[PDB]
Amino acid sequence: SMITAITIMALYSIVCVVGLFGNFLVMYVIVRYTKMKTATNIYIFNLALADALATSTLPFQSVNYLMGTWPFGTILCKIVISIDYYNMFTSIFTLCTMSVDRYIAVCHPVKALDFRTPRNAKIINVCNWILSSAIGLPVMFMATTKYRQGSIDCTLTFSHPTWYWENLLKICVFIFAFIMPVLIITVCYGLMILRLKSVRMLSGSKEKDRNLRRITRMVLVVVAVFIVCWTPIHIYVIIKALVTIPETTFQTVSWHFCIALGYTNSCLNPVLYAFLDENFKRCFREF
Amino acid sequence: SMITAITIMALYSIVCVVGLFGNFLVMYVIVRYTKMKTATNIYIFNLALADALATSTLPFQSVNYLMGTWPFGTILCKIVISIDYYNMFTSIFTLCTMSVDRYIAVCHPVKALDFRTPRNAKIINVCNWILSSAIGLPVMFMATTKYRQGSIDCTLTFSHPTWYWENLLKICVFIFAFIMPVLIITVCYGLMILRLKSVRMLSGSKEKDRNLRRITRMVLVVVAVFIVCWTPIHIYVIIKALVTIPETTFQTVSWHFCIALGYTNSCLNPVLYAFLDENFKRCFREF
Amino acid sequence: QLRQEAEQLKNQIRDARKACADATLSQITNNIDPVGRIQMRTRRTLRGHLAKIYAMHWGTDSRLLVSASQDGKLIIWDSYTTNKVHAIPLRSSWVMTCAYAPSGNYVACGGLDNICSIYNLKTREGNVRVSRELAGHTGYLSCCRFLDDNQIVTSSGDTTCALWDIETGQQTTTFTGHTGDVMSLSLAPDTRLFVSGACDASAKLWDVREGMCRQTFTGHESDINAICFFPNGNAFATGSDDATCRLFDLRADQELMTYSHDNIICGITSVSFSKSGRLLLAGYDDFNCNVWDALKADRAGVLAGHDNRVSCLGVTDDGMAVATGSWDSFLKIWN
Amino acid sequence: TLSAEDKAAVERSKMIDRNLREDGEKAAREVKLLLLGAGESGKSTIVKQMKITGIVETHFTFKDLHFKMFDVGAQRSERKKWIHCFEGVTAIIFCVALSDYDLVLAEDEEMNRMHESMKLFDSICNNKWFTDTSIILFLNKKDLFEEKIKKSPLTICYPEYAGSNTYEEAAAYIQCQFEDLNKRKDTKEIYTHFTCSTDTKNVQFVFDAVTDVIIKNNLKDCGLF
Amino acid sequence: FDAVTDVIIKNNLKDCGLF
Amino acid sequence: AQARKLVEQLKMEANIDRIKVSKAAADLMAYCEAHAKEDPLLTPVPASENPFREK
Amino acid sequence: VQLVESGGGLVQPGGSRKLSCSASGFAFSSFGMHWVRQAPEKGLEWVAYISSGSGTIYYADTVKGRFTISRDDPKNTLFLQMTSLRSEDTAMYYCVRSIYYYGSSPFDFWGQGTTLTVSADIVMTQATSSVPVTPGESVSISCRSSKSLLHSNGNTYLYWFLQRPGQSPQLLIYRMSNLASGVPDRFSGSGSGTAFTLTISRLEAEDVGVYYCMQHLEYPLTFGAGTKLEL
Ligand SMILES: CC(C)CCC[C@@H](C)[C@H]1CC[C@H]2[C@@H]3CC=C4C[C@@H](O)CC[C@]4(C)[C@H]3CC[C@]12C
Ligand SMILES: CC(C)CCC[C@@H](C)[C@H]1CC[C@H]2[C@@H]3CC=C4C[C@@H](O)CC[C@]4(C)[C@H]3CC[C@]12C
Ligand SMILES: CC(C)CCC[C@@H](C)[C@H]1CC[C@H]2[C@@H]3CC=C4C[C@@H](O)CC[C@]4(C)[C@H]3CC[C@]12C
Ligand SMILES: CC(C)CCC[C@@H](C)[C@H]1CC[C@H]2[C@@H]3CC=C4C[C@@H](O)CC[C@]4(C)[C@H]3CC[C@]12C
Ligand SMILES: CC(C)CCC[C@@H](C)[C@H]1CC[C@H]2[C@@H]3CC=C4C[C@@H](O)CC[C@]4(C)[C@H]3CC[C@]12C
Ligand SMILES: CC(C)CCC[C@@H](C)[C@H]1CC[C@H]2[C@@H]3CC=C4C[C@@H](O)CC[C@]4(C)[C@H]3CC[C@]12C
Ligand SMILES: CC(C)CCC[C@@H](C)[C@H]1CC[C@H]2[C@@H]3CC=C4C[C@@H](O)CC[C@]4(C)[C@H]3CC[C@]12C
Ligand SMILES: CC(C)CCC[C@@H](C)[C@H]1CC[C@H]2[C@@H]3CC=C4C[C@@H](O)CC[C@]4(C)[C@H]3CC[C@]12C
Ligand SMILES: CC(C)CCC[C@@H](C)[C@H]1CC[C@H]2[C@@H]3CC=C4C[C@@H](O)CC[C@]4(C)[C@H]3CC[C@]12C
Ligand SMILES: CC(C)CCC[C@@H](C)[C@H]1CC[C@H]2[C@@H]3CC=C4C[C@@H](O)CC[C@]4(C)[C@H]3CC[C@]12C
Ligand SMILES: CN1CC[C@]23c4c5ccc(O)c4O[C@H]2[C@@H](O)C=C[C@H]3[C@H]1C5
Ligand SMILES: CN1CC[C@]23c4c5ccc(O)c4O[C@H]2[C@@H](O)C=C[C@H]3[C@H]1C5
Repeated sequence: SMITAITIMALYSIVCVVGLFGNFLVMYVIVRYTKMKTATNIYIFNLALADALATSTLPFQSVNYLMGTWPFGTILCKIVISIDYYNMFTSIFTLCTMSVDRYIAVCHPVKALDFRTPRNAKIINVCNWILSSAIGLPVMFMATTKYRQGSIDCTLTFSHPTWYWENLLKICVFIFAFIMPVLIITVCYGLMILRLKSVRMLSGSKEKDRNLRRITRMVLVVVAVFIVCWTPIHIYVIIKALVTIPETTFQTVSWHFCIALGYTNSCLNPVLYAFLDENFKRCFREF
Repeated sequence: SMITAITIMALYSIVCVVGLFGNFLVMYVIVRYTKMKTATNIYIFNLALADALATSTLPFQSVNYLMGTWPFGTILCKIVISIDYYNMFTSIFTLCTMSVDRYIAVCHPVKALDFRTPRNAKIINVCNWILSSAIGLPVMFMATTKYRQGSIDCTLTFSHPTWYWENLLKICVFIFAFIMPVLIITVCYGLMILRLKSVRMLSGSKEKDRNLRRITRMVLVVVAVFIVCWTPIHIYVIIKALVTIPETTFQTVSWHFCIALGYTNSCLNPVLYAFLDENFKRCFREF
Repeated sequence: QLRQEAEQLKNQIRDARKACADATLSQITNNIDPVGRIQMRTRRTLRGHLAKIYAMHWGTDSRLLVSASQDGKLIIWDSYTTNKVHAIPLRSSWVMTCAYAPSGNYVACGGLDNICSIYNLKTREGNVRVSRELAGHTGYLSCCRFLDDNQIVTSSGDTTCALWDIETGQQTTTFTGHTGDVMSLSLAPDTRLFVSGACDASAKLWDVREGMCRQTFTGHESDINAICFFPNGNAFATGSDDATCRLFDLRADQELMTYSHDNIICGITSVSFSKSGRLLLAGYDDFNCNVWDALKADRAGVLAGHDNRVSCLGVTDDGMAVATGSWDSFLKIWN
Repeated sequence: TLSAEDKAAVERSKMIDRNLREDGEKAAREVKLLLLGAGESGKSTIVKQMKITGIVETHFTFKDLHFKMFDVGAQRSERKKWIHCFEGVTAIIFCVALSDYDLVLAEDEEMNRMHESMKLFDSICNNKWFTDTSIILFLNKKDLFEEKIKKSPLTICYPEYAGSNTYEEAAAYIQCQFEDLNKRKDTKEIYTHFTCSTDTKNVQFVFDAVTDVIIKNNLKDCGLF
Repeated sequence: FDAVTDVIIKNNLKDCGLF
Repeated sequence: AQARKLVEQLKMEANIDRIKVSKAAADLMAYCEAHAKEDPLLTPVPASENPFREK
Repeated sequence: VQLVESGGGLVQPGGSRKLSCSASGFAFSSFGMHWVRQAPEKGLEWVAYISSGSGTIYYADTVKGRFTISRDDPKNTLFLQMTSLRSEDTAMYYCVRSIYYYGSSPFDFWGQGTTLTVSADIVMTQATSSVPVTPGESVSISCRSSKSLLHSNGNTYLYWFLQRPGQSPQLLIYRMSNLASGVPDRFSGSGSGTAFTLTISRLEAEDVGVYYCMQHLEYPLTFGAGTKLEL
């Protein structure tokens, strides 16, 4: 009982600290050194901001689990739930946009000359945040606080019928945040790898083949981390909705562990995207 | 040359006349006799209205093809293109909603008691029209008139880069109006047929088995008509976008024939849904 | 016999130069006190260039300035208000020099196209059009300066410096004798004489009227990228690729002072002088401009903030400001 | 605060800023190519094929990609002083003729043209300003090379070549000799194509090499490469 | 319960009109 | 012939009146000292007199 | 450089009329355009202004709303739209080109003027009205303002115009420190804030006309009364 609560709280604390340190460190390097003069650095900055705002709501869920009730108030409950739903779609859409950017950069270079401009990256990023507002605003309206067993509960309340709109929210979030992003990322990176193999420059010599293998390994690591992190929480939500399961200590640990993996992807997005970036790596080596 | 133009114009004229006659006849029977006191009749009335508004823009495309230029003006060009895109999604979403309604009515009867109410049908239908406004309004903003070879052209103009937003519109329209509706209709009706076979009432005697076979035939006809009508125009749009094809008389006939099939489904929706409905059939037999 | 005679005459000139010199300038300049640290902060940050800037020329009024870039634009600016007075589209993108007329009527440019274009600014039509195109250079124009509204001296890569009658369109006086292309030139305040340094490590004094070589200095190890007169008109500091700056006196006919520092091994692109002439400001390839002192021979200040290599440097007429030209497409004004 | 003329001057400056940003966006898409080689190599022939004093600039468009070709052969001045201007170039088009080995250089007739072209390629390839710029190599006059190699052996100019007299072997060996001159093979590709009387193949080869350079630049921008 | 559920299914199918 | 022209120009360069370097150095120092007050760069100008100001 | 106006004639009150001015021999898109009206027995008066690229538009307070100004750069034609004309609009309308940068000379070229007859704030003060002068003596002309025109940048926005009888007016002196291009050295401007002086040395018969002092410190532009000389 005590050991389980301490383990869950320690897991949330480690995830929150590593995520905030990575996100604010990447935003500090971008602001003080890069100054957002290139499109790719604008995408990485928006990714870091979305991951920081998603990781910011995590101690509120830690306090909610440890206490068992929500003392923060109705307004902050609305803000925390809205920011959580908003920044999940924002981070995933930013990942999809960077996948489409690298696909156009490799496979369609002449069109990439038009696509890869700072102005177009600012327009597409603003469109990504506006499209995430479609899931941000109604969740903000629906979130209220209801007294359950003498304890305040911070959750979402649906208009009658509750079951229909609850399934509509779960199915839409599942499809739009899992089914379409995995397909877009997998297909765009796979065709990108095929085109890179077609490139005469990457092949030819052992050093160039090593560089090609490193690029292919980097792509596969990005796709694998995204799928492995986001797959359990979505499948567990679908199983929990479809089949009622008895409450168990292991069930609680699996629930908070899947939520921990979901935030863990946001935590590891700076390491994969900014720290392993050659342009940033040169900046770190210079200073 | 002359025969091809006469054949295409006659095809559009037959489709427009049959569609307007069926849609306004169903709306006249609903208004003067049924008076929309039941949820299913509200769905059929919204289906008839969406099909009538989609069929109303068809003589403007007939005049556009026959003349070769758009003389109706910029404002009417915006209204016609916006109504066409808006009512295609409206009619398809109405078909999906009626499929979900019959699925909940058969498989979940206790929940169907909550779901199948006139108030909930009015709420879900208003939500369908509001969701179709998401494709209605930006198409209205983008539609302009540009002079091509001395002839006015009524089409859609995209902000730079043109190729990216044009593909984004085509892919989103393709997925949201074809991939998801075919899956929802096919899965919901297939599980519905399985549950109806499970029902002890439908089986048991030759007359009851005949009635079950008639219901299964009606469902299969609905699914087959939807797939056969909407599949060629979507596949042809995808092929036309991906691969440039030389202009031919046969190519023009195939283009206007696929558009004719797309409107033909809207024309045959009253025959399948309202005319074959037993409740309406009793009303026709009484008067 | 004549070839050996040339070496003997050069030895005689060397002996005469050694005979004339009695006291080193550094021993004489010991008396004057050092100026101390000189701190200059940027006042304006000028934008609108998307390509590598190669040259800038100050206006006589000390407010207007022209700039030459690879986007095909000569842009005339307002230093005080940061406004763009004119934007001149260029036919040939490759431009290496730009001059502003003393009256302010005309603007010159030149580069790899071997053509010097003169642009009229006070036309009644309101668009800066091409007035005269100078042709006949077999080498790339590297520098040009307005003597007058009708006369201009240009340096070229064909080892020929010419004087151009703008109205006539032909060359009046031809100057020859530089082994190797002439990188730059500067005009004296009286405008009767000019000195041009070439890539044979020599700087030759020229006379506009006479048209023949007056003096020649051979104190440089490799080559001369830059040359600027002193305000009196008797001295000129020179910039070279051997990370040194040297001062030559016309009357003394020898090298006065040498400016160098061990850690700096990069070449000098441009040099200039202040109003008094006490401060020698240079442009380097190490991305940092260094300020030197005419007498003390030390470093008075360091200019930083240019991302890419410093192409050019010019101090204005009254001496109120200094604008530095860099390859990062930003001109920064230092007061 | 500002007077009426100061406000109108600021408005004029904003209109000039809009025109400069539009011209910079137009210039950023355009691909610049540097043309190098000897005078008798066949620069004018391959320029006329691609189309169908100072610097000669050629504008042609292939597959919605704008090309700028700069011919610098007219200048007689020292190349080292103006070579730093061409730092931001997409690729270097270096054209030489295969039949140059028997024809001795006109200037004093003491050095073979082929070895002067080797020094010409060596100075450009090992230049400090061209480190990541790929070189598009064109070998001209191959039909005359085939006739000349049938009539005269390649051993007479330098004894190092000991291979059999064959057109394919001699052509591949000269290609290998030009490839060997590169001292930084990892960051600099050399694209070698034999020129011919067919106009289409040269422009296609140029588009393929420029496409690979734009792929390299985009990968460097993303940071994968 | 099952008979009541079947009657509700019959009423639903009649309301839809497939039956 | 070219060498003769070079020797002729060298002979022209050789015959020039050269003054003492110390006197010219005194002239250079006097010119620098006299115009030091006029020079804005040497002595910082007050902000009101300064045309360039913070905005 | 030439500007000609069309669209004149008699107009009934309460009607509408659309003027068009065609430009030739200069880049029309780079100049801002002024409308100036002149009563038959009174001085000039400013109407409206449009900037280059149609970025800003200014009107006088008496003509606000009724008058609409537009310009078309590909056809090089300046359009003035007039709605609900009144009996005070019986004036001749001029087109003026004005470029604005440091060292520019705006109001340099004036139009010819179209006649329009209808049948039913810094105040610039001309102290004198008419002075009889002889050719050869120095002539002094004084203008005064209601507000100090000395701006903090150092420029004094006073422009001097001469309207010769039966001809279009021309610029003489702009900003009081600079002579206009094409004007001889006979004219000179001097004075300070609120007290200005104009001097004409070596008087000529062509110099005889009506002299206007114009402020350009803030909109709306208000002109002088007009000092006329005679012989
Ligand atoms: C409450 C907040 C999170 C809602 C979303 C705010 C949106 C409007 C904000 C958040 C992130 C912001 C972007 C962050 C980074 C850049 C790159 C910079 O060079 C231009 C502005 C730009 C493109 C910003 C535009 C506005 C922006 C998209
Ligand atoms: C191509 C991708 C970006 C399209 C994403 C579209 C998303 C953002 C839009 C389209 C459909 C929208 C849903 C439509 C209906 C509802 C029911 C409402 O009670 C809650 C909001 C909710 C759930 C909307 C949330 C946002 C939503 C899911
Ligand atoms: C399954 C549905 C719901 C979503 C599918 C989204 C992705 C996987 C689809 C949508 C658009 C499709 C692309 C359409 C066009 C091309 C260009 C072709 O030369 C390569 C394949 C490619 C790139 C397709 C690959 C698959 C693709 C990227
Ligand atoms: C393939 C890997 C990466 C992810 C696998 C995710 C899915 C398949 C796993 C992870 C968490 C697991 C759940 C953990 C806890 C419970 C509660 C228990 O009372 C029933 C089984 C159930 C519901 C498990 C079913 C399978 C499950 C949902
Ligand atoms: C197409 C969109 C608009 C509507 C989709 C409606 C479908 C997918 C929804 C509506 C009714 C929903 C069902 C309502 C009730 C239950 C009982 C619950 O214990 C398991 C889930 C389950 C079985 C839901 C599954 C999803 C469901 C069938
Ligand atoms: C320009 C038009 C097509 C845009 C869409 C208009 C929407 C707002 C209109 C069109 C169809 C209309 C519905 C048609 C039928 C009914 C059933 C009736 O018993 C209640 C009103 C209700 C539910 C209407 C509500 C408003 C409605 C949804
Ligand atoms: C579950 C179903 C109902 C969700 C449907 C969501 C649809 C209606 C929404 C979500 C994404 C939206 C698209 C997002 C971006 C663009 C690009 C813009 O230039 C044209 C409109 C367009 C193409 C939008 C049209 C409407 C759109 C496709
Ligand atoms: C493939 C993605 C993009 C779209 C899939 C949409 C349809 C096919 C999905 C979404 C919701 C799913 C339903 C979710 C819940 C249930 C309840 C279960 O007792 C029967 C199956 C059923 C009814 C599923 C069938 C398939 C389903 C209707
Ligand atoms: C399966 C049935 C119901 C629908 C089949 C739809 C598709 C596969 C058919 C219907 C129309 C056909 C097209 C008709 C016309 C042309 C133009 C011709 O120059 C190339 C082939 C092409 C492009 C055909 C390809 C196949 C096609 C797109
Ligand atoms: C994920 C969403 C937001 C963006 C999806 C982008 C992808 C699917 C788009 C963007 C670039 C597009 C490509 C742009 C250009 C062409 C060339 C054309 O002759 C065939 C289609 C094709 C090959 C497009 C296919 C679809 C495409 C690859
Ligand atoms: C990142 N974060 C967002 C909100 C929430 C969630 C996730 C997936 C699908 C959902 O439907 C969903 O809603 C909640 C909640 O059920 C459990 C976990 C969280 C998690 C992931
Ligand atoms: C019903 N109607 C709506 C608009 C339009 C269309 C269809 C499908 C996919 C589209 O992307 C699409 O856009 C247009 C046009 O290309 C061709 C046919 C029509 C048709 C079907």
